Amino acid sequence: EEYCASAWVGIDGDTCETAILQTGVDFCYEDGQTSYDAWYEWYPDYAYDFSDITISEGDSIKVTVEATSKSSGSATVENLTTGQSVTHTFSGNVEGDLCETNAEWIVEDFESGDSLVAFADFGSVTFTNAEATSGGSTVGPSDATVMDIEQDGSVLTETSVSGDSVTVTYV
Amino acid sequence: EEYSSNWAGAVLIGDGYTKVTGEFTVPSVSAG
Repeated sequence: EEYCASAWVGIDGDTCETAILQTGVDFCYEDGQTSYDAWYEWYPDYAYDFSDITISEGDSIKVTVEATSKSSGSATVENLTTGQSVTHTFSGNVEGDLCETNAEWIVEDFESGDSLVAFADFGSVTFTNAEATSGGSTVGPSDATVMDIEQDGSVLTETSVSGDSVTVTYV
Repeated sequence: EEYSSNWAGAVLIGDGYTKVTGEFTVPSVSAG
């Protein structure tokens, strides 16, 4: 059986239903082996992989999404450990308009097959230098709404936030 | 907190967000 999880930053998707500009990394485990990949997505379009960047356990990754308008922007994944940086620019021609009402740092159990992918035990994921820009000013996650995963009567995560970080721990 | 079937983390609700960034270390994964 294969277990996975993803970590990403994004704009919209919670109270704004028409689009999500997001970028992140998937981590999967299957019979003594692991698989990692970086991807971008402007929902409702499909997620696409960044094929020119290598992701390994322990690497420091910096992810950023920027909106230049409600229908244009970019997604960037930088592997600080190796010095690699990739950016996908959405010049327009997108399938959904952003509302620009949600900014988030998320660890997700994504859909795959008939339901959600079996959820991997990732230990803990901490987003540092967690910042969102609104009206030209930067804000941290202090006043953010905290969310956790609960499936089949089982709480699978515990999340804690600080003035500049978000930590998600597997339960 | 708020529970969901698929998202865990922090969500800011407001207006005018044009950039979101974060830095993390790629975790060690095992069977859930």
